[PDB]
Amino acid sequence: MWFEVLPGIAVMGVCLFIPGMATARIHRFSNGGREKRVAHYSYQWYLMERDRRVSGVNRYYVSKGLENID
Amino acid sequence: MSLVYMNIMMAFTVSLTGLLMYRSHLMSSLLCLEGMMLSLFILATLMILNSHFTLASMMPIILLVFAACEAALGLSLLVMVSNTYGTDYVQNLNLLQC
Amino acid sequence: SRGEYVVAKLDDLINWARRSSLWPMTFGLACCAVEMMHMAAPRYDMDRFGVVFRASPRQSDVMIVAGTLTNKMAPALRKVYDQMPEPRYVVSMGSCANGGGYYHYSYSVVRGCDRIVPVDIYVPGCPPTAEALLYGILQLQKKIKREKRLRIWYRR
Amino acid sequence: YPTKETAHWKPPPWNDVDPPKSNLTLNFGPQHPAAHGVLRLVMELSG
Amino acid sequence: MNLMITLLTNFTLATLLVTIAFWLPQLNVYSEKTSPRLPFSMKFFLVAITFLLFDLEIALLLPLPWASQTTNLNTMLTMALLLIFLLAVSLAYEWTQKGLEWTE
Amino acid sequence: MFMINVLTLIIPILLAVAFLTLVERKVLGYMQFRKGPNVVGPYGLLQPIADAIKLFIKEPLRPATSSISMFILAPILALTLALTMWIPLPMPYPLINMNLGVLFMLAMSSLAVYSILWSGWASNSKYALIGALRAVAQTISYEVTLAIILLSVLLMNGSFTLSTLIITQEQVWLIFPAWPLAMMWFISTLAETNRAPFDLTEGESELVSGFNVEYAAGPFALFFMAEYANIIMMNIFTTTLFLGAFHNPYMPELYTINFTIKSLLLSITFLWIRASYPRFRYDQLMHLLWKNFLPLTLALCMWHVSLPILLSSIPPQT
Amino acid sequence: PFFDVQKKLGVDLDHWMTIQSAEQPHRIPARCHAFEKEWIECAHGIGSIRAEKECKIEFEDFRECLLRQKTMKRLNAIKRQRDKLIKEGKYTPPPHHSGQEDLRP
Amino acid sequence: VAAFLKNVWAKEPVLVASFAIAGLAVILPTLSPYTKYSLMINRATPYNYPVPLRDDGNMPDVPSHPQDPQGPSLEWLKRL
Amino acid sequence: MMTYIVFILSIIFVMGFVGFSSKPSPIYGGLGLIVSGGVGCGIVLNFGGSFLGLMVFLIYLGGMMVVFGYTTAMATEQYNKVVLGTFITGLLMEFLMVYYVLKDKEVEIVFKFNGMGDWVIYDTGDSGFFSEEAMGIAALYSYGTWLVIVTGWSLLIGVVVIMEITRGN
Ligand SMILES: CCCCCCCCCCCCCCCCCC(=O)OC[C@H](COP(=O)([O-])OCC[N+](C)(C)C)OC(=O)CCCCCCCCCCCCCCCCC
Ligand SMILES: CCCCCCCCCCCCCCCCCC(=O)OC[C@H](COP(=O)(O)OCCN)OC(=O)CCCCCCCCCCCCCCCCC
Ligand SMILES: CCCCCCCCCCCCCCCCCC(=O)OC[C@H](COP(=O)(O)OCCN)OC(=O)CCCCCCCCCCCCCCCCC
Ligand SMILES: CCCCCCCCCCCCCCCCCC(=O)OC[C@H](COP(=O)(O)OCCN)OC(=O)CCCCCCCCCCCCCCCCC
Ligand SMILES: CCCCCCCCCCCCCCCCCC(=O)OC[C@H](COP(=O)(O)OCCN)OC(=O)CCCCCCCCCCCCCCCCC
Ligand SMILES: CCCCCCCCCCC1=C(C)C(=O)C(OC)=C(OC)C1=O
Ligand code: SF4
Repeated sequence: MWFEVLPGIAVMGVCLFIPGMATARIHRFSNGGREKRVAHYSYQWYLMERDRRVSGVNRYYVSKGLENID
Repeated sequence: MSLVYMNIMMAFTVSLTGLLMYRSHLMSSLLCLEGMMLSLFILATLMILNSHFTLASMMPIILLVFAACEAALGLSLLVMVSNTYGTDYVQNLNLLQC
Repeated sequence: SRGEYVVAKLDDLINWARRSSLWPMTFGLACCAVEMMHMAAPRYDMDRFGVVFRASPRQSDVMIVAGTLTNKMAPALRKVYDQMPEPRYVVSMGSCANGGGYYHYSYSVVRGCDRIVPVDIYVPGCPPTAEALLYGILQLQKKIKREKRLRIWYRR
Repeated sequence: YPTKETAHWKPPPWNDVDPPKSNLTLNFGPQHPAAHGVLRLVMELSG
Repeated sequence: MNLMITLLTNFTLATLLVTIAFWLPQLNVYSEKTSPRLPFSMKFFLVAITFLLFDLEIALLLPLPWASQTTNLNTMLTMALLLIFLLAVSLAYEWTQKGLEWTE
Repeated sequence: MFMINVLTLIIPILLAVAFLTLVERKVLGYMQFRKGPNVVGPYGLLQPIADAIKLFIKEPLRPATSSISMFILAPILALTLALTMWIPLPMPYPLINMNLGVLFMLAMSSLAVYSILWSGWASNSKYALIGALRAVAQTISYEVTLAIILLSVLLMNGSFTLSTLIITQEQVWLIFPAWPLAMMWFISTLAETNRAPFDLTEGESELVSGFNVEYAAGPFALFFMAEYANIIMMNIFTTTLFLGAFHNPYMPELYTINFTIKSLLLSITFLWIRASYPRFRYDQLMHLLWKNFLPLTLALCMWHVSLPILLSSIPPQT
Repeated sequence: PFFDVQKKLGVDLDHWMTIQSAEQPHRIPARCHAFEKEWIECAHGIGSIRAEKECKIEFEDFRECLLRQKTMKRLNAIKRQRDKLIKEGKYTPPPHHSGQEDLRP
Repeated sequence: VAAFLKNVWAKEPVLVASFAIAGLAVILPTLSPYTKYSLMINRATPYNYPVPLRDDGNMPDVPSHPQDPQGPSLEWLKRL
Repeated sequence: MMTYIVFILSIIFVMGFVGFSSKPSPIYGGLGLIVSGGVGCGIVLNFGGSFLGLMVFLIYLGGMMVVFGYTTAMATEQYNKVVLGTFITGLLMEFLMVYYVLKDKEVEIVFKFNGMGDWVIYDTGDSGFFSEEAMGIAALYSYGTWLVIVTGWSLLIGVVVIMEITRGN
């Protein structure tokens, strides 16, 4: 009956689920297990480039805490 | 001065000499006029963003709005000419020689 | 050998795709239009076979000639047939499209549409029932299923 | 002053109005030929 | 950069789909088929010009979600309501002088 | 690694467009008291595949074109714009996180009428060009209310950023403060994609869709799949815009499941509108825009300008 | 026919977009704010004739701030001489001009 | 005026809702008690840097530390 | 190469202007102006004019060139030496200018021009939590009061003027 449309809706739903889940997992893989840094404003980019310069490995997502100071 | 300003001014002069040398169509003339406007838009925008001159960021928008209303006026003139003569040819606009 | 196997499976693929996605153009000329419209009605439902109802005539696969072809609409019939992209098939529905029918001896009726277009399936009736037309559509699908376009291409 | 170049020039009309110097015909048919399919209509459209 | 990579990828996939959809049905050799100004409407041009002028008025309206953040809010609200009112007055003059007729 | 993310955007777009044809034919089947396809696959699941393979080996129709270049560029532009409308969509994370994703989508959708215009130029028939100009005038008409409704809603968002629009709707769906904007938005996006009851090209009220007319047209599958990419995209954009879901930043899959279910319901609502109403006449949807939607859209635009000021609810820029 | 209605009525119709050194939204400075302020405060009140020949240094500094012609010409000279010395092999680039020194902050 | 209003609400209710929503949008911010707070919140949002003052000796209202009592306060915004 | 991205987009911009300004047909001239508007938008976007570039796409290409192609479709008919000759003329003039300003890092047609990449002239600071371009455009409503008045009056008058001159009476 009407539940015969549910396989097509389910396949289309999996096909819509793949892009968002994909970009979330790729953003967590490319950024040290965390969210991708959002730099809409030039202050955010400034702090992000400062992180890239203080991390020592040319990667903004390598966070340096109090273990880096004396 | 900067290298991109040469190309944007040369784009203005290319669309100028296109606009100053008609072939047949009045529509191509209006296309050259709005290409002149486009090059003026880009040139003003590159100056104002380069200078960090904050208040003139609204200047290219006012340029775009006024010259697109001007373009609408020109298209309506072309439409009245085309409803008179059947085409948009500039050689049909020769009644005022006498 | 290997190439015969490959062109056989590719024939199977393209024949499956072409028979399972038939898009009909219907010349609903006369009473057989009513019975094709019943073949698209919810009981028989051509659309569950992949056979969409009210397909575009520009991109249709089968021309269902459903009604009396007169002498005055024979060139329009041939013009719509000539505007069809290949592979095009023609199902002749009903007695007047098959052989003139009840108007066989008329001064104004083409005695069967096969004087005008090549016909693949002849569906008999006045009208044939919507079930009989769906039988003819499935026989057309079986006719497409045993086509050998790439096998004959390979053996030439 | 008449010349060879300005020889064909006539003066403009007195009211400065020049003479002007049609409507579409459509051969129409029903979109999907399921219901009717056998209709021919020669329209005269004015837009 | 990633935007340019994405635009190039979308353009490439689109061009690949178009090239396939034109050249893949040319594989099967088919039977070579051998058998065998537009009228102007003023209303069609007028709806396009009315679009263009209201689109310029929209181009004026687009910096409003940034304009609400100002410290001159009374002037800002006055000019915002004034631009939307002039768009409405352009629509009213387009209405009452038979401009929106037969494409209403 | 980024190209993997681009491809896992754009290939499931094409697969979802493929199975939207199945979902359309099934749901329109059961609403019409019949079934949709169930023979070609189990429950019809091979119908998009069979239909695509059929369309890709079908002959180019009969005729030749007036302009080869625009006949090529109109499906290229249609598919390119239909794929680039998805890259700022925050689901929960956009592929291209930009500050102006709303204005990007509005501009790229404004560019989509050139495919219709160039396919009207590229056909040889002077009647197909008239039908294309009617379609262009329809789409540019409803882009006006798209722009103004979108601006009025973004006055509660604070920016053109699409990802901020998840943060804006954390306490309530944005359909609650803006349901008249939401319903005129939904009907205007319906009239954007040439979707019934606004589909005048694919139906009657048309001077050229009239059975045994001329006009060499493009390969139908490309414009068709561009159109269904636009349908799913505008429903996802309406879902983000008015029915924004819960987002846990540690579990993005909850937001992805929730916006996916809402976008499926909204696309089925498109399917359920096209199987419920007759078509507008052309001047009737011009009436519906210019005399009905645009006055309410300007009035609600004045309302949504002046309303955060009088309620002290001006959203932040950042 | 410069009918100075703005100075007559005291209204400010367009003096705000006129120069870069004016009041800006959120006090954003122009990149040549000081040079333009120096040229304007030099040339104020003395007229165009005295301003072209008595405020020439401030206007030259401001034009060279805007266009940066002397700066780009100087960098062209340095870069061309650097590339000539690299091609002749008589110069090596330092590690801090090659990306090998773990930048400051 | 009551016959005309019911007549235009029977014949053209879209335009009546249009003019009603527009008229409320015009006359309502001058009547609302929270329109003051919009200005107060926009002028309290610190985009720039609070560039400090040289302590000449007589500035009793200016604090010396951010946590000092004197200076502009946002307790009205925390509470509302 | 990649530091010269704004320059390469400006070369594509001038090539597109030589394309449509040589005037093959208003259809192809419209197409050339569309491609030129897109690449000049990319030039604006690569300085940080994101809103102004989206104004190019949304307003210029989105409304106005759509109306140009629309009106062309109502005034031309669907189905040379001078166009292709003037095309290659402008292309050779542009590439000779490119070659001079690249081999010399200097040229003077009307003004003196640098030959390096235009990355050199940028600022080295930030704008904080705003775009300076966005805030300057947002000040149209608080500082551009007279500018809004004359722009809205010109657009209302423009609607009136188009309804007058297309009326025919
Ligand atoms: C986002 C998820 C979905 C959102 C909801 C949408 C789902 C439902 C869809 C249903 C199917 C629709 C298919 C297409 C229909 C198109 C036809 C149509 O509806 O035309 C619209 C019709 C058109 O009118 P008409 O043609 O029916 O009526 C005749 C019109 N005249 C008189 C001009 C000839 O109505 C509208 O335009 C209404 C638009 C939205 C109205 C919003 C109302 C706001 C009310 C505010 C308060 C008012 C009270 C007074 C003021 C008080 C102030 C305090
Ligand atoms: C070297 C070896 C390889 C050589 C080249 C071949 C490559 C692989 C091509 C696909 C497989 C080849 C065979 C295709 C089917 C042949 C068998 C067949 O037709 O079986 C019939 C059966 C249904 O029976 P039917 O006759 O329809 O009966 C009516 C219902 N009682 O039909 C069914 O049960 C369903 C048939 C489904 C067909 C396969 C699935 C579709 C094709 C998928 C791959 C191609 C498309 C990829 C995606 C394109 C874009 C969407
Ligand atoms: C993100 C999710 C996307 C999902 C996309 C796909 C959705 C639908 C999923 C598949 C549903 C079931 C399909 C079953 C098809 C029919 C299979 C079959 O057995 O067909 C019979 C046919 C002939 O077999 P025969 O040897 O004649 O048998 C006689 C028995 N005495 O045998 C044949 O024709 C040969 C075998 C053909 C098998 C075809 C199977 C389907 C292929 C579809 C292409 C895509 C595959 C998935 C890709 C994405 C996921 C990895
Ligand atoms: C018929 C011809 C072929 C037709 C098919 C193909 C063309 C049509 C479809 C493609 C349209 C391309 C549109 C791309 C630009 C869109 C605007 C844009 O860049 O917005 C994104 C973003 C703005 O957001 P924001 O966060 O403020 O900026 C980043 C700073 N944090 O800004 C950024 O992220 C800036 C990124 C750098 C700048 C990107 C420039 C792109 C390349 C130049 C334009 C290319 C298109 C030219 C042709 C257009 C159509 C004719
Ligand atoms: C003051 C605040 C700011 C106001 C300005 C902002 C307005 C925002 C809305 C924008 C509207 C744009 C279009 C306006 C066009 C007005 C003219 C008009 O439509 O007149 C024609 C109409 C009869 O319609 P007809 O021509 O027949 O349409 C074809 C179908 N029959 O005629 C009518 O139906 C009569 C129209 C006039 C009477 C309407 C009365 C509405 C009253 C609502 C409550 C009061 C609201 C406050 C405003 C004062 C209203 C008097
Ligand atoms: C890449 C995948 C391609 C799938 C192509 C499916 C095309 C749609 C099939 C049915 C159909 C529908 C729903 C349809 O709406 C339509 O327009 C009226 C058709 O054309 C006549 C159709 O044939
Ligand atoms: S075969 Fe008979 S019933 Fe059928 S259309 Fe002809 S006359 Fe009518």
